[PDB]
Amino acid sequence: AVTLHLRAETKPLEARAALTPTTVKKLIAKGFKIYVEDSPQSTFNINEYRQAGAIIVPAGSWKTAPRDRIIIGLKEMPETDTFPLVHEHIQFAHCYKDQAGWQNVLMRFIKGHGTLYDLEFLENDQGRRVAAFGFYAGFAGAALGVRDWAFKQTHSDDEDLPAVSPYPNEKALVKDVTKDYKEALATGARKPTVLIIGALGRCGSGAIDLLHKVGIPDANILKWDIKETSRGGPFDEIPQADIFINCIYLSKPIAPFTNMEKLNNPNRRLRTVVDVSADTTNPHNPIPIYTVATVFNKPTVLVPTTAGPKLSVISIDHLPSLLPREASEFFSHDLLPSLELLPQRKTAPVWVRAKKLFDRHCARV
Ligand SMILES: [Cl-]
Repeated sequence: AVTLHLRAETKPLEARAALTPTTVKKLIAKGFKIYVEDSPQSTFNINEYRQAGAIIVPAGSWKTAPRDRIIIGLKEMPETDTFPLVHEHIQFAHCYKDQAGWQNVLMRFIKGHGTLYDLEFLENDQGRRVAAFGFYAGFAGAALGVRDWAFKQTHSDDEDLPAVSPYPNEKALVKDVTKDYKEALATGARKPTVLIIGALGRCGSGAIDLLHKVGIPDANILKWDIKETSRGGPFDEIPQADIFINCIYLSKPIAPFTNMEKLNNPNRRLRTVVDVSADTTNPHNPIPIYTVATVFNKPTVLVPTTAGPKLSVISIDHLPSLLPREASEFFSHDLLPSLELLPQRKTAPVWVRAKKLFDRHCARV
């Protein structure tokens, strides 16, 4: 009783998809019609979707598609786009936390009589999120953090970690990170110590999984969460570690985790910071040592220390897209039960809750 239309992503280098060929096949089995746009960015090719029974359509064709098709994507639509949104949309819209230009995003849905079901806010009957990317954010963050630390062992300070492509599968990711790590150890480098803030969550678990798989001793991983951070910063353990991975989004006017003063020290060991939570619009950033959101084509940015060894930050805001196939498979799978409830969305609590939130926020405009 439902037509879904998989929108081609346009955010630069975003390789994930909201529906995978496997989830498309499962949906067609439950009676759905599924259109899939031919996406040059997607880690999945159109042959895979055709074999799943998708009808292949051109990139950007959603914007003239019949009003009854549910348009599904992951990330935001072009900043340059300004036309009424007439469809029911399933997407991350990032317009419910007073983000810059949120009113203009909503005034497209309002003008067109469209609906937004925001992926970020889809919840079960116990208030738990139905599908989220945190594990693969941590996993990809750790992968880049280890390659950065490694690079600093094997290369001069006048070179930076090169552009990276998303890995086509986990085996590829692990092969790459492992090779760099083993080459770093072959320079005589001490095996790194890795401090994780938010170790117990999805992101933390992801980071920990990567670090084990690439052969970093677990005795070398300092696992911090609420128990430890509640003490209040700045923490000496951060500059003392080789690598620091943050999984916690915090914006309270509290003491920072570290700062430039603590980092400016010839005795600092810290080489690499991965802020998985990084958001350059954060008014009270607990890691105030960067102003840039780095990207896959330029994944690290120098921390402008005045003492100590070269320090870099990784602040990519779409880390799961470094392992787009696995990240999309797990996310789409977790989302599937709710997706299967779409025929009866006027009564299904998951979708009802989400429609009311859109209503609640449209009233705020
Ligand atoms: Cl193929």
